[PDB]
Amino acid sequence: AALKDQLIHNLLKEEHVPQNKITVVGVGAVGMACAISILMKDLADELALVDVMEDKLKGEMMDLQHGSLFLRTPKIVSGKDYSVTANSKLVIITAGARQQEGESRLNLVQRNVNIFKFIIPNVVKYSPHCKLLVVSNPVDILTYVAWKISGFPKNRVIGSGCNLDSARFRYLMGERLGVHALSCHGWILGEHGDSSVPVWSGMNVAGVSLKTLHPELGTDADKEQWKQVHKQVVDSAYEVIKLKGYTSWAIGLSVADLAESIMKNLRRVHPISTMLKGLYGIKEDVFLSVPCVLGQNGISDVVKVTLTSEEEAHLKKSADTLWGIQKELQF
Amino acid sequence: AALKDQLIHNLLKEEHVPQNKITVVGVGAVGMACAISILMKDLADELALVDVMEDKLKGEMMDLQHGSLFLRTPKIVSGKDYSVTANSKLVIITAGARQQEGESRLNLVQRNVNIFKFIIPNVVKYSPHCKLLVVSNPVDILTYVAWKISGFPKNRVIGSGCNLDSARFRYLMGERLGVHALSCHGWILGEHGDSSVPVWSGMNVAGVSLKTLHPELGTDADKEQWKQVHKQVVDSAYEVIKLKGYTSWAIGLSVADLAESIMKNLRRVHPISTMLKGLYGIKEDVFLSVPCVLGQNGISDVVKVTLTSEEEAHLKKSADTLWGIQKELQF
Amino acid sequence: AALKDQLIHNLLKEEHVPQNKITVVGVGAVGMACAISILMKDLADELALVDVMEDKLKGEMMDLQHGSLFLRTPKIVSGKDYSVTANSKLVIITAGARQQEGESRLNLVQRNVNIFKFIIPNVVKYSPHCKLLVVSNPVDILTYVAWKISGFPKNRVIGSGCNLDSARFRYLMGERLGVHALSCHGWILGEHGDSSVPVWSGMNVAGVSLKTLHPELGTDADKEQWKQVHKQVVDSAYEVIKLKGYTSWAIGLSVADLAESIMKNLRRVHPISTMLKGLYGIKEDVFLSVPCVLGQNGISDVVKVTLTSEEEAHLKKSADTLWGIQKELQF
Amino acid sequence: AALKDQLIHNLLKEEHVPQNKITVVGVGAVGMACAISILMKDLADELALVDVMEDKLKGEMMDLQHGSLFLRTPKIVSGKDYSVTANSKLVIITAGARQQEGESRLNLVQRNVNIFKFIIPNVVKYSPHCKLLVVSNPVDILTYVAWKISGFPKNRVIGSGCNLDSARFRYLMGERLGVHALSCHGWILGEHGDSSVPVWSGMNVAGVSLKTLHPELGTDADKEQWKQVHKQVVDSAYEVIKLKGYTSWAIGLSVADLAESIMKNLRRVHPISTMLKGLYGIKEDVFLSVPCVLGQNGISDVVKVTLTSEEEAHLKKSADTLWGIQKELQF
Repeated sequence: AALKDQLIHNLLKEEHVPQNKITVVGVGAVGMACAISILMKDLADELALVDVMEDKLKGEMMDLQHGSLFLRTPKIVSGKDYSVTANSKLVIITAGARQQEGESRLNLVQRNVNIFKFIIPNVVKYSPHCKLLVVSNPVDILTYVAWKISGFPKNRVIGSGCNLDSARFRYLMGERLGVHALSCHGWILGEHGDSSVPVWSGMNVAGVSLKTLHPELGTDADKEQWKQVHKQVVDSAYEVIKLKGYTSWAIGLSVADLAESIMKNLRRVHPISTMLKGLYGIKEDVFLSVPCVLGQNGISDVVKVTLTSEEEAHLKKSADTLWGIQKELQF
Repeated sequence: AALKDQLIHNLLKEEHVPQNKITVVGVGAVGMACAISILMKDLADELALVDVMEDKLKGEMMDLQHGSLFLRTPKIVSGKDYSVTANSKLVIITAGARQQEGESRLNLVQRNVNIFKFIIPNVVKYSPHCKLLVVSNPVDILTYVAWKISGFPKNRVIGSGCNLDSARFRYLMGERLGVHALSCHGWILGEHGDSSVPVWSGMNVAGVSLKTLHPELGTDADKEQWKQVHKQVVDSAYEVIKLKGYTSWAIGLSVADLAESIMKNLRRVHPISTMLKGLYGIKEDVFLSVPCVLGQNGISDVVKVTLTSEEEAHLKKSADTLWGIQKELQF
Repeated sequence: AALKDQLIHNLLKEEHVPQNKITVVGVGAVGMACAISILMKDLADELALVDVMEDKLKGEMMDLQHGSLFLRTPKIVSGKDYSVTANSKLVIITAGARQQEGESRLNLVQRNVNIFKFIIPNVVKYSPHCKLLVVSNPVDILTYVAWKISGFPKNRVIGSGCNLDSARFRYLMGERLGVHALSCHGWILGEHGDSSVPVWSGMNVAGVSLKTLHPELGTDADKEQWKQVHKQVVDSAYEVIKLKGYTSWAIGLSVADLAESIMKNLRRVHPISTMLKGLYGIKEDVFLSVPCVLGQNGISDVVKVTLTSEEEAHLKKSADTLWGIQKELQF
Repeated sequence: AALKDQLIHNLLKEEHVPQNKITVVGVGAVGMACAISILMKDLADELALVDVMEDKLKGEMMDLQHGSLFLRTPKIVSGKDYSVTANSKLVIITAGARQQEGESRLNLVQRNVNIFKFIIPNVVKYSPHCKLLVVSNPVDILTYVAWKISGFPKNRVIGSGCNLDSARFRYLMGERLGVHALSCHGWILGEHGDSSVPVWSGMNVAGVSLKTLHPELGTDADKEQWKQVHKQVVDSAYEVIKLKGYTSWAIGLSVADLAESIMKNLRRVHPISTMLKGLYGIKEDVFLSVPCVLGQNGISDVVKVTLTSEEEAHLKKSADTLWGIQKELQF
């Protein structure tokens, strides 16, 4: 009688346990940009979305599903119940608290802790073996928060950190020199924000050190003002937010690049945030960006970058500031 | 010497004539979804954005530019002046008023006609040889308006039409039958809107006609309610608008599918908006969706679908409705 | 004080188990076209090659490895010992004996059976959960042979069957009609070779049945001679071998498309060879091509195409011939 | 009442000039690896193949065409007559007699010059505005020969040079250090062959100079013997040929990466051979590999690498050797 049975003879029943699943938590502009970038790079065989507002969540799921003909990811699901996230290889956290006028730094972080106390145990319950990738800001502190609540080993808790900062730096270098960002090399490390560290000694094109060629590179009194290129990077989100209200596209592409290294076990090096105690002279439980080898087991190795005394002092001062906030948090 | 001159020896003075340029008009949610999809499919060597609000326009340009490292489109430009659009191969028009929750796309015509009076002459002035792809609603009427204003031959003026309607239909078919939309075949023709026509005789999997297998298909007297699948297609935009306020992702992917056929000269068949005088008993200059062969010179051929008496009458009345609106337009 | 230890601090020891591994058995021209096509479509995180000629095998492995910079498959391995194939999701069999001057079909099949008696138990020992895709000719008999030796359930033993035949048919359709093969639809079923069945009733563009428009379609006295298009398909490998010595590129692309459906769980429909007992009027353990739903567990469903008396009789005639040979084989 | 005319209504007569056409000259194993890699990267809207053997040419064309369903390059053509190559943007030269140990290098130059005296003028007749990419060996001499015969400006005549050599080097670096070749950086410059120059000062991971970390790098007294990695690179082609008879896959992927930079105007930096008179201390009309900015107008800029006195002297000795051969050629 039924059309499906007249057309199709079934040979095998339903044991659907996903094999290459990714979850995005939060369907704000950042989360949806991560989602569309992951879908157009064929990184997952199932995509799950979760957030607390049911109507926008279902509408975003339906909008993506209606494009299925043009994609190669056959299952897209969503819900406020974290059961929809079960058996994920990778869970990307973009949700957080909305900022309030006149609230202190410590109060903002604690409000995000209170949200993570609900999100993280739910994630761990349904995907006990996943990798966690935290994007929510302030990212170095909130990556620590996810690590603390989850109980996961440090190799499986990753912060997006300075990955986009470095991409922006390479684009701006490329604009100045007349070359693609792919062929400009340079690293921004440390705390994601106003105190990140541009490692001038490593900037190069085709292996030619820009500092040896132009020795005053990175000093304020440089007639070409290369120090203001780093200031442009730290101010980039501020300028884009003032023009269009928020940033989305670039972080979505940077996050999908990280997901590609994880899902395909590439062991590429990225400037991302990892638990740094015992390395680079740090003695507290803080997360900072260094060049990390990224693959299917998360962060397996760290590159030991040679830093000047000025550069080391910036990192150590960031570690002190982060721990000062973290030791006052209520878990 | 400058650092650039110490590092790089220039051998050639170049003139910037782009060879595969695409312009998106409008940086609303639809326009930006078209932009990110075209960028992630490597369809252009230069992308230009144009709209009337300068701050929002510059912010979106900067956000995309910040993702350059992850892309293979080396030049992204923008501006309110249409000189930034010069020498485009393809110009995609997405600006205009969008439907409220439960509003007919036909209720937008007077507002969007007035906007097209400014846009189309500016586009034609700076890219006299481009193809025009209209996405703004009502898309069938606005493609006619663009054709009249531009003076272009009809093969170069295309509406996105029912490409998305048919993609939605194939997705819903696949969900009912347990197969990917790629392997479900079926066509929605006519108005992109409430009077679209589902061609039941062409619906098939692996060449097996579903109507011959299940003769009740498409009638009210069908226990399985397949006629309601077309109603789901007609209601799709309304349901997503009710949940998130607008639609974006699916139309962006549908538009990128059309741009791929044009830029790569594929000569694939799509259900898109074209001038159908002389067809199905129509003697006025109305545009609506039929299956069209799409390539680098636009629409070169149309497939002549066999319709039932009921299907053809439904096309003819919808064409009369569109003409009733068109003949009263002032531009 | 090794350079690797000065540069990199190890944080994690790892016993690496790959998650999306593919093996190609046989590094002849067919096997290597499959390998390059799979590598350029980013379907696997590890590729293994196996063959009996040690030097040629190592040379092909090294040549592919030296392109790693341009790929996203981080590990390529090879060896005569099947331990290099352990934990594969998908194993593709292209090895076998070539047809001899003055030899029966029972004796050519037996020479290939003896090859499969060594290969298949080795594959099963190291990848007990894999799907098997047999490409070696005669493909329908050798897929039966692989199934019998492996002990696998029928859903995990797949023959490439008529998949390329149908792609060639769609290309030739497109050449005659002036449209891309993507927009021409048609199915070749049954036994891969001179006795395959072109299903004239399912051929269409945009859902328009060519048979209804052109009732002579599929008859000998057809002024347009469409039956000769099927004859061109069955002769194609023959014509290419006479021109260049062998065929490879098209089959490599066809096999990678099947691998994509499996690895991404797409549930697309393909005309491939499956154990057909109990369906289409067949009563014995034979494999023939029908439209099959293909995903991460292999063939889960079969489409039941409505066939004419003549069409059904062709399939029954093929099953009788195949079973007659199979019962004479020495396992 | 032909089927095509009942099915399709023509609206536009054919006048077709392709917009992104590529020609490959030579359908040996190298030429065909370039062809399949270019096809699987969607770089062209038309691909032409040309060579002197008509049967093999037609067989390779047919094999590729039969895979059209799986590709997005809609037109593939071939012939011995160079009219089939008309209006190419990029023409890739792979034909010639192959380098063989024991066969005089000076005699091979003479044999391949005469082949180019036939090929180059035929290419330029039909594509007067193309870029030339020379892959045939000896590559630095034959790029000069193509430049003299065509009369093209030097930016439009490019040799594949040391591009693959450097890719091989990065793979071998990655195997030693435990990271992907993408994250290992290093440059092989100069004359392609036994006298190429590995630039130890530019080798780095994440901007960390290996030479500063390990000052004996590249010296005979290096306990890890990294000089033997450069020897591995120069010997790689010969070792692969000894194992499987020829080399093809890696060069195909390397050539397709250069083709991507040209067709998409990327302005990425590659170590490829360019006319370097006036730079690096060279005064004669010679081509050697240096880091070159590559885009839609060929090579527009050159990076000036800081070299040691010994490295600088090696490049001069290579230039003297090349001009000694070139000074006796007649065009």
